[PDB]
Amino acid sequence: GFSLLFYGVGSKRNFLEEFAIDYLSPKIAYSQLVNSIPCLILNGYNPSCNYRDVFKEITDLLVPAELTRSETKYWGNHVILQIQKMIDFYKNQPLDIKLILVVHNLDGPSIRKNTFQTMLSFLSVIRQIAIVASTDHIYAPLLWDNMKAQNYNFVFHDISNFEPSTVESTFQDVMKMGKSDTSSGAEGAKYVLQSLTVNSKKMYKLLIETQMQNMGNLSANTGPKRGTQRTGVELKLFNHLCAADFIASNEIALRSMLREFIEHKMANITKNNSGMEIIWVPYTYAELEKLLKTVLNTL
Amino acid sequence: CYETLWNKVSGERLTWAASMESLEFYFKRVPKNKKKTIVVLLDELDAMVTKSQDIMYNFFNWTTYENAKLIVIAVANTMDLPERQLGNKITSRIGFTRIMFTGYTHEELKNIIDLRLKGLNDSFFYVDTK
Repeated sequence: GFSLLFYGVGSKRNFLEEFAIDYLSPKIAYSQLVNSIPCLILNGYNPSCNYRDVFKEITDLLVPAELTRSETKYWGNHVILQIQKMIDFYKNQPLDIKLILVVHNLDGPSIRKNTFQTMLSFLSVIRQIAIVASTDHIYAPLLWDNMKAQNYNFVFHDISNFEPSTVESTFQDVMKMGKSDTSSGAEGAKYVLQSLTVNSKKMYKLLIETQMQNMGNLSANTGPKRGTQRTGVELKLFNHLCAADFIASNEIALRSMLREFIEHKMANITKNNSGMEIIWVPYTYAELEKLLKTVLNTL
Repeated sequence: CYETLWNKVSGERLTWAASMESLEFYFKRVPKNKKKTIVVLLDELDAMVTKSQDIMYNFFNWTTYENAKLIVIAVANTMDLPERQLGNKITSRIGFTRIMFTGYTHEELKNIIDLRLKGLNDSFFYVDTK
């Protein structure tokens, strides 16, 4: 029932997913006697790591009983209130590990927030799932009070190995020595564009240039405002834009090459108050014109 | 405007998300022998495009179709409303004419006021005094 935190100097990523996948997951499954335990690993160095998408993944693996009307307490938080239903369910289940959630960089930029830590602390109470986490920042124990350290109940292990962290130094520009604002996620998007299809870069270039038209129109402001739903292209208008430039043949082939950007959160799809299905890019205007010139416009 | 145009074309009352798919199937897929030419007047086009500019694109893109028989007379206030909202490559693809009406001169105002007085100026009335 111990969660298990790894600290030290150097990258702990290749340690953590070799321990949890190669060693840990086959040997819990053999000790419970066929298939291995699912190992949801979680890249917290990614600044786009969302807690509602992670909890969407966990309820696909556990399949918990979803939340009745008396349990949804007048605009209560359904993510937290379903974990608390899940704890009371799993206090009477047999003590068998059935998920191993592996948090790389538990003190990373989007995961050091209070709503993410509250999720993972209450989720660590469940003895049927095993937490294997890691931290890089030196003031990382400032992030857990007495209640969160109780629910976690880590046992701490120092693994200093002086590894490079070449995968963590991908979402964050190293040429600028770390003043790349660390929470943009657009520098990590620059790495994703470099190995794609030319027909998938022509679409994303068309998506950037059309939203760049809508940011310069609606904002009337040079200063950095990060792009949201108002500036985004709607989906049925975007299908007409990429059918004239011969990227997408129809709606389904458009939606099949969009979703690869949605799963990496380089583009978001949501609906407004009228039913228009808006597609939009979550980056600021200055990060959007820099990205358009450095990878996209070379053809 | 999607609801009211498709209602005038077809006599059918649909929602707006069903009316623009009804119109888009009407203009590009239905043959030219089966349709009638439609002259729609988009009056005061400033007011429709303030929030999302998804409405000025559709009426102008429907006129680029071969099977469509649609004439959009789009009357607005400013001259750069197509190029600001849509962009430069879209407004060059459509290829619409572009007229500006200059405000009238003082000699043109005289030929409006005195034109509406030709039947009454320098004319005789019968007025009873009680």
